[PDB]
Amino acid sequence: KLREYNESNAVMDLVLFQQAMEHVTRIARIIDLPRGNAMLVGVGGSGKQ
Amino acid sequence: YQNQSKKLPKLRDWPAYNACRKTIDDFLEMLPLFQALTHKSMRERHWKEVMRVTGHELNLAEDHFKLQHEDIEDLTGAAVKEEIIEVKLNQLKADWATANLALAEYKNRGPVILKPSDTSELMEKLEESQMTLGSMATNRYSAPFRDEVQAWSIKLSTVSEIIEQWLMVQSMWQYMEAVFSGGDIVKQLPQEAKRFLNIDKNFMKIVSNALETQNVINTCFGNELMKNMLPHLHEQLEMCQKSLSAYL
Amino acid sequence: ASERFKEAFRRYNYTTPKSYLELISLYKMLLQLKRDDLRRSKERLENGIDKIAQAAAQVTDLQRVLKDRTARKAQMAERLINGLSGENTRWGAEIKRLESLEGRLVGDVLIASAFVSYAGPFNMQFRKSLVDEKWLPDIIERQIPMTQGIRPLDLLTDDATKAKWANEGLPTDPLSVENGAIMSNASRWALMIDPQLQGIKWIINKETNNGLVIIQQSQPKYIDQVINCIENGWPLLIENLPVDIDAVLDPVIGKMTIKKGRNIIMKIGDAEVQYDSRFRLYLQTKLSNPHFKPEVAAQTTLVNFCVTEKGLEDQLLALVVDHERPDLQEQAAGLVRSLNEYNITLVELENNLLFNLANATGNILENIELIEGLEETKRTAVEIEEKVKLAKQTEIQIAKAREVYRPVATRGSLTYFLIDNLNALDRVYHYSMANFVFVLKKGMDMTPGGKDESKVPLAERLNQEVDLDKRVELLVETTCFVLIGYVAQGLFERHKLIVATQLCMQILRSRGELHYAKFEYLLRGPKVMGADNPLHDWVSDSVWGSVQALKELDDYQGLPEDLIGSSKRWREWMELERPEDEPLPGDWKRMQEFDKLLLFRALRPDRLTSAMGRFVTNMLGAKYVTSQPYDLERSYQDASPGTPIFVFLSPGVDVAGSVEALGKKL
Amino acid sequence: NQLDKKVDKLVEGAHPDFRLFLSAEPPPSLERGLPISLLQNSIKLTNE
Repeated sequence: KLREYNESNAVMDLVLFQQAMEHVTRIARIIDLPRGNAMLVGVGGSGKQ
Repeated sequence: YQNQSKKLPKLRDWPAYNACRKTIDDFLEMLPLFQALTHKSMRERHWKEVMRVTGHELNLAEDHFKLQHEDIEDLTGAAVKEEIIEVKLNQLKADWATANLALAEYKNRGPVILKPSDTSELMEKLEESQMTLGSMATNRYSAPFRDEVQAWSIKLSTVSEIIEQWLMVQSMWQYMEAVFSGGDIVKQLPQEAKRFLNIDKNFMKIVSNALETQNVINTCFGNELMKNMLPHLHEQLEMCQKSLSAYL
Repeated sequence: ASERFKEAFRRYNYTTPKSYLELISLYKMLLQLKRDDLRRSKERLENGIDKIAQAAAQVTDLQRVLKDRTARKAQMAERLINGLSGENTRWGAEIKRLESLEGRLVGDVLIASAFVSYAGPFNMQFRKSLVDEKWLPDIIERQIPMTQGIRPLDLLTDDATKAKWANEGLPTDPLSVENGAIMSNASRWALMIDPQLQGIKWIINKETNNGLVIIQQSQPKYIDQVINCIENGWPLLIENLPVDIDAVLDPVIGKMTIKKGRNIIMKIGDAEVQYDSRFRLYLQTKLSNPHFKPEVAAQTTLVNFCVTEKGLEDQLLALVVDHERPDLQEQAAGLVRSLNEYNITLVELENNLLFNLANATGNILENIELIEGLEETKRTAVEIEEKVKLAKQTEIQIAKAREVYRPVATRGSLTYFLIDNLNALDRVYHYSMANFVFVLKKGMDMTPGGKDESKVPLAERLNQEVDLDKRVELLVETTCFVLIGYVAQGLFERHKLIVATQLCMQILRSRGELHYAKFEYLLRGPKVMGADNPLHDWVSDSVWGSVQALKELDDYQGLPEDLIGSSKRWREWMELERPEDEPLPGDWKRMQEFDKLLLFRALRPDRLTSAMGRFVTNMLGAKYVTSQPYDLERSYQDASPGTPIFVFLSPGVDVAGSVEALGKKL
Repeated sequence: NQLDKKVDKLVEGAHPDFRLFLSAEPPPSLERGLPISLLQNSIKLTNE
């Protein structure tokens, strides 16, 4: 389903590196939360989008 | 040689025998070519030799033997002298890349202070090598190496003088250290005693910039020893001791 | 590198994936392009090979058949076959060059890609340290095929191309030519930090006739003329974009996000419908130290162009070199841009012989336009042979002259950097870098010791020694001398000695230093708590503390010894006695040999000031604070109208009538 | 700017006998005044 987020909002691209998916899985835990503020603190220009 | 070795028993009419004379003509100038192809001569000097011996047949970087093979011998002598001074500079630069230190720890707090080393070794290894440098300066064949000699000689002289001034600083700093070790040595002029802390810290920084800088040349050139704090500490040494004697 | 840079120089870089992706992009660009270039080179010799083979086969058939007319047949056959050989030789030779380059391509283009991609945001030193001492060693380690005598600077541009570039106002330091190659292959085009106009100069001399739409972020039409350049391919010149923060240009010119980058655009297009940019933009930032957000800086690139000591030194050094070695200069300049037709001639006469072959197609001893087209194609080789070696020896002379004038030009450059930072104080001294270099040309050029002109208002000049060593050690001084002279034309005598003090300080800092021990004493106030040892007319009570503080200095700690010793004379001195030639007797000043500055700083102000004057005059001649003769003609009509004439007015004086009479005098 | 912006080309295209003369008391060196580019490229004089 790579295309499905490759067809998503203004990307700040990172294609798969292990740590990225580990963060994504943490968030996939976190998203199911009221006020689900996953505050992705890091440097801009990198991968958050 | 094998070719010639069997012309020895043969002997007949001279117009045939001409091959013997040409064969032996090859060897006599072969040995200068032997030396010329000894890599010890750098090929620019050999290039000038080509310019002189009429070996213009070797103006090509490729020197096939049809092209390869009086004036030759003297130029090969200059190439040998080239080699000799190369040898003279080799162990110098190599060994002074292998410069190393010796820091005997002082009694209190065990700071490794340079006193198996400020023995005459680190100065005389510089100085006899410097006389060798002066000799090769008077040797007509260090001419390219003359500027390596200049740079080295300056480094060695600076390093030796730094060792001398630093050991005087270290000696009187030890004396005041052996005077201001602590306690009741402070009850009259804390004026002098307050600087003792930071100047002992300075001695520590020198112990460091000798510890990490494990090359004598690059210890003298080491961090903050290419920085004349040694004269300042030297003034600190001289000032307090006369007041101590006055109170004495 | 970004770390120790930013925590060395306050300028801030922020890394991103998109940079690593950018490097992928750029490498893939260059590798594929070079492969295509070598391909489209290769065909030529290849094709002619076949016809050579066929013709040679046919002639060999002739001779095998043969076993007076036959003798002449043979002579044409010999010259033909020798020519055919000598042609196809360099053919296969060039092809094997092409494939050797093919082999080296991967690694060499890797080095060039990293080089030109990210070498921009850092200083020369950082650039060298990064590339040549991490990545080139790392390419030695992994040993990707590549040639190690690599200069990627000569991988985006050529000595002819750069020759035009410098001719179009590219400055001569490696920095400028590197940045020029960078923008000649930039792909997020780098922000050109040029607070000295020189990049703007090279752009406008080089990159204008396309229609250079120069404009700043001050209007909404700015977007519309961006669309105009989209529709027109125009070079849009930005002047200092980072005068604000704006939020529409990133889609326009950002080349937003990269993965492997095989997809960059630089000009007008067909499938382009958004119309963001269809032209190759130029930018010129006059701010020496911009700042941007890590998000903001992420989408576009950056490159240094702030003038430094060595860069200015190199520009002006080139000026003095080709000013005093113009002959080899012009030899080089003519040959480097005539090599184009030199090569075109031989390759094209080769092509003519090739088409003579194409007209053979069935005759060899009878298609004799081949022999004619063969002979000239042969000795057209002779044209290019001596050019390369003459170029190399000329470059040797250029490096030689570079280093010869390097001390002289470095001293003058030093003095420039001085007056540059000295312009921090404002109206007492503001000249232009152009006006500066004009004074520079005054110092080197109208140097009556550089010439023989003894009939000048300049007798400090040799006036009789056009010889270049006397010219070296004269003009080296004439430059800085006319410098301080015309600088003094706007200076006050109130501050000329201030100028002298730091001039001598920075001159010695060039040829040594006054240590932060000594110099930071010289600055920070000379007083600690008082010492009762000076007693008491030896030294004043505040000066007691001054001496006490100075009794810590390794060059100055011996003071109380001196007090007790010559108590007589030191009592004499600070009882308000003022000898001035030998104010204090040099006994202690050879017992100290002090640095001319620190002693009276603890002790004696008036003699300190007179000593600053004396010392400067020792270094710099008596004429430092000696005031300007208020000229009317020379220092005004020595210069151009293009530098207008203005005057600072002291109260109660007018030159208007003096200007009038000046007119009537001329 | 309303005279120097012209100067930057006109006196560079000026007939080579054009001698333009300006005069001003300098106000305090940090109090409100004149841009630098004015006298970066002009001839100056001190008086006492």
